Amino acid sequence: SLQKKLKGTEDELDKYSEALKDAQEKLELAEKKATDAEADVASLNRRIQLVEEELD
Amino acid sequence: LGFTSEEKNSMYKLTGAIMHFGNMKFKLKQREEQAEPDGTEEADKSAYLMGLNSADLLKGLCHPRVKVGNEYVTKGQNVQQVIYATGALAKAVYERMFNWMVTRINATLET
Amino acid sequence: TTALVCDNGSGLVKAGFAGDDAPRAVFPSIVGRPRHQGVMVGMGQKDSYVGDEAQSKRGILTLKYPIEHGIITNWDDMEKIWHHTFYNELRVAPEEHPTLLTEAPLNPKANREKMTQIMFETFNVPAMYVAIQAVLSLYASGRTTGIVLDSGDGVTHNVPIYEGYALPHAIMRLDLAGRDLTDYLMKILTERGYSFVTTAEREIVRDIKEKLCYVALDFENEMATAASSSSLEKSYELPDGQVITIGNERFRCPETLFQPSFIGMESAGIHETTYNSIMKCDIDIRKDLYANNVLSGGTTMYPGIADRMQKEITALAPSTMKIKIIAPPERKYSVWIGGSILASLSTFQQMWISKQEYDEAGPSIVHRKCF
Ligand SMILES: Nc1ncnc2c1ncn2[C@@H]1O[C@H](COP(=O)(O)OP(=O)(O)O)[C@@H](O)[C@H]1O
Repeated sequence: SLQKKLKGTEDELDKYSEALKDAQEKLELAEKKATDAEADVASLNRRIQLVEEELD
Repeated sequence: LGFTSEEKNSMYKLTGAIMHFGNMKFKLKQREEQAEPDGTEEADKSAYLMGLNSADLLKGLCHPRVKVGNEYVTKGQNVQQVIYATGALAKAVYERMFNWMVTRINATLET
Repeated sequence: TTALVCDNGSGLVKAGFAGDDAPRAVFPSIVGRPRHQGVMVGMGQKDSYVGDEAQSKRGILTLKYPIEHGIITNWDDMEKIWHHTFYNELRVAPEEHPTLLTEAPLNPKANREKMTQIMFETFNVPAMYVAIQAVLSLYASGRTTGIVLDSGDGVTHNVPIYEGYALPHAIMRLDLAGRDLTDYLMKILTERGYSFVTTAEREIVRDIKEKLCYVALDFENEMATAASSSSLEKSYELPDGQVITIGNERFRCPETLFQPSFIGMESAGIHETTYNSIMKCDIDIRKDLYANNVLSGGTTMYPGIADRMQKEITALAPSTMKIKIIAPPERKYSVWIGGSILASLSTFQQMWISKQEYDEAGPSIVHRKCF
């Protein structure tokens, strides 16, 4: 009689696995984006200090 | 030829089962290297044709049992392994039906 | 012709033919001798029982293991074991079959040399080869890199391999295994009154261990759970009757693998020798090694040991790497499976030690590039 319990557990497990996969996908995406944006801002900031000493 | 209509019917349905083997779909598990089926409909219909249970055939494909001395232990499979096994099973059943058809032909011819 | 694959191990002999999916002869590596007098004349009883027969006659014999920690200590007993394996379980003539033997890393050299000498002089095989257990485990696992942790019954060892190259300076070997876990369980089972002292009650305790023990994912929380509840307490029925009830020592036994101080050893757990082997390897293969951490051998068969190992190694390694632990269901036979694969490889048929090579170069020919 516990087979329905087993099947329901399998279903919620599958749902949670899909959820985890989607969350990992969004995580790696946003992390690549944040790292790239930080690279750009650091580069251009150093460039700003260089053009500032240039102006000086 | 000497063989009945039911036998031609079984031949045709067996070939259709071989055809149904190809569309099976397997995925890796959650955080492991084990294969598990996601699509079950073609599995159900191929079992209903072949004369087996669908859950039982899926279990026999994902988890073979091998004999170690006097005990049986379950072997693990991934997607590539289960696909190679499916292909070999189909080739085997086809060639088997073919050889037996030739035996039936020779029995009809036999004097 | 076909080659035999005899995975001697230490506490379980596994033999078969090269090219099969599993061994066809798995029996304990014990030799028993009767300890009582024997009164019935005409019984014509033997003087020493080998293998699975000794486990039937347990109550009458003294069971001795001829292999302590990988190392063979009783050469006459081991020769009896091999004779039984060749003639009674497999039923083959060893003078027609090459034989592939296995050994653990970092054993004495006389072990391997005397093994070769026996296999050529006594059993008269045409060729032979001694292989390392971890390499064969990696063959059977389908990998070509990865750090393998082969916990048998005598020894535990890590052997990191990358692209088929083994890094010998990073090989670790620990002398804690299933036999020490059995002794620790015999010892801590006395807290509830059960006493197992005979050399044949050790087999009963080994059965209890196999059937009831498991690894806790967190040790203090399971300690508290057992102190409060009784939901983890299970029962077992001896060969005599009189069921015994096992409480929190279901998970205190295999916890010795992660806390070798329980049995008074100095060393560190398996989770920490694995990580130390990693950190002793190079810097640019550590990511692959973290991702390909392979388990094999009987002492890795506890429930929850993979999850525990992953939790520990994950807490040890840097937070930016995917740590993955490969634990097949046919772990216990991985060394034998890999040995069969290797001996069937057509490329391997030139790595055997032929009999003429031995006759001309002595038993020292074993440590050559066939090492
Ligand atoms: N399911 C299990 N759980 C825990 N320990 C086990 C299990 N199965 C076997 N063992 C232990 O494994 C040991 C045998 O390991 P094995 O792979 O045979 O090594 P070897 O071949 O070198 O003896 C035995 O001492 C036994 O206690």
